[PDB]
Formats: sequence, C-alpha cells, structure tokens
Amino acid sequence: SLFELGKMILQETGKNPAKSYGVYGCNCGVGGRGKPKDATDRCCYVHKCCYKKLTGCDPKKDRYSYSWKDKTIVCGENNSCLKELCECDKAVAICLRENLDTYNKKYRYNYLKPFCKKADPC
Amino acid sequence: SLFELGKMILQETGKNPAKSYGVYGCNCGVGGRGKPKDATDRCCYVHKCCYKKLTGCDPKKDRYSYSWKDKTIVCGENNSCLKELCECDKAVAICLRENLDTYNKKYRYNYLKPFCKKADPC
Ligand SMILES: CCc1c(C(=O)C(N)=O)c2c(OCC(=O)O)cccc2n1Cc1ccccc1
Ligand SMILES: CCc1c(C(=O)C(N)=O)c2c(OCC(=O)O)cccc2n1Cc1ccccc1
Repeated sequence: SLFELGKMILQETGKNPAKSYGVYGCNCGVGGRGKPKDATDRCCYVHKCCYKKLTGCDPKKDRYSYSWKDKTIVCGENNSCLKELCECDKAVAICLRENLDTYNKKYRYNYLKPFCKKADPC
Repeated sequence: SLFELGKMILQETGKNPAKSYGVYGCNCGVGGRGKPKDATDRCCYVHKCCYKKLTGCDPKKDRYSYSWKDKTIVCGENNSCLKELCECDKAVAICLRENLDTYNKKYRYNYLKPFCKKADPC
C-alpha cells in the first residue's frame, strides 16, 4: 500500500515521502518511468520496474504486514504477490536511504516529467 | 501533441505551461484525474476526459497543425482523431486563460496528487 511505502521511506530517509519524492526527477511519484536524473531517481525507476512485475495484486491499495528487527525491515509472509511487493517497497526505501547525499532539490518538483527521455522496458 | 498543447497554453495564458500547470491541482499535468480543487483544475479535468474519447490516436505524441483566424484558434485537416485532439487542446488553453483570475500558486506543485479524492466517471 501507498501508506506502508510512505512509512518505510519516512523511517529510512527521514524525509516526508510525498514532498521530497512525490514529483522527483523522471521516475519518482506520479507518472511513469523515464531517463533517471540521479541515483535517487534510479531507485524510483527500479521500484516502478519492480511494480511492473507484480501480476495479481494492487501496489497502491493492497496492504501488507511488515516488522522491524533492529534496523532491518522484515517482510511478513502473505502470498508471493504481496511478499514481492513489500520487498519492492523495502528495496526502494533502502535505496533512497543509501543515496541521500546525492539527493538534489532541483529535481524535486519536475514539472517537465512528460518531457523526460524514453526508458527501457525493465 | 504536447508540443502543440503547450504552444496554445502559452499563447492564451502568457504563462510557462509546464511550470504553471504541469503539476497543478488534482488534474493538471502528469497523473490522472481527481476531485478538482478549483476552476483551473476543472479545466484540466475536462481536458483529460476529452482525451479519453480519442481512441484512434496518441494525444501526447501525435503532432497536428493549427493557426489563428483573428483571435480564434482554427484547427486544421479533419483527420477525425487529430482534429478532435486539436479541439481538446484549444478548449483547455482558453479555459485556463479565462480562469487565471483564480489561479492559485499554492496548488502549482501538488505532490499530493496520489491522495486526491477519486473523480467521477467521464
Ligand atoms: C518515492 C516515493 C513515491 C513513489 C515511488 O516510490 C516511486 N517508484 O516513484 C511513488 C509512486 O510510485 C509507485 C508507482 O508508480 O506505482 C507512486 C505514487 C507516489 C509515490 N511516491 C510518493 C509517496 C509515496 C508514499 C506516500 C506518500 C508519497
Ligand atoms: C494543463 C497543462 C498540461 C496538461 C493538461 O492540459 C491536463 N488535462 O492536465 C497535461 C497533460 O494532460 C493530458 C493527459 O494527462 O493525458 C499531460 C501531461 C502534461 C500536461 N500539461 C502540462 C504541459 C502541457 C503541454 C506542454 C507542456 C506542459
């Protein structure tokens, strides 16, 4: 679900998910994928490519369970579709955390998103 | 295409179309439709509904020709899909101009688009 994804991004990056990443670059938030603009954008590219491989579940709405073992996000069992989905959300939240220092606020509100260059079908 | 649409919006409103409207409200720019926030937003809602009926061409990518008869945008060669595409774009550019008196910069970069209340069927 969008609300579990936002929780993980807030806990991993310390930033508000919607404001800092909701319109970021060519891949983060609304819209689809495009030529990634930096490391942070590449994370959202892989995450959207991750979402594309889910067959029988709705990433935006279908909820899932997850827990925290020390600093590690643990995805609880709940069908392979929701497991991979939690693993997609864990992946992007860790990814955004790992590349915080290359975050660039000049791509935060990318109002040229539809004019991004084409990308590959994942 | 988006190139002709942006040209119309610039000519009618005098504003940078991508910066001013690319992420505006719940309906303008990248993303889908949602509960409109104001009159400018409702222009984009109507325009997206207009695009929905163009099942025979690509509204974002397919180029077309237009010109001006005095102060009225005149859409050219009646290729059925491309003619109606041009008319969709002319309608929103005039709608945006006529509603500049309530344009709200607070909605310009709506990073909360995915949390907009769902819209009615077109
Ligand atoms: C990176 C943050 C992100 C997405 C990403 O992680 C991303 N890959 O862009 C994403 C998104 O992507 C999934 C998809 O397109 O279906 C769709 C919509 C919003 C999206 N926010 C912003 C957000 C997430 C959670 C709570 C509040 C705001
Ligand atoms: C309101 C302006 C607008 C769209 C609208 O007119 C609107 N109805 O939102 C729209 C758009 O809409 C079509 C759709 O979503 O399929 C999609 C993508 C960008 C869109 N920009 C911004 C823009 C348009 C043209 C040139 C440069 C920027």
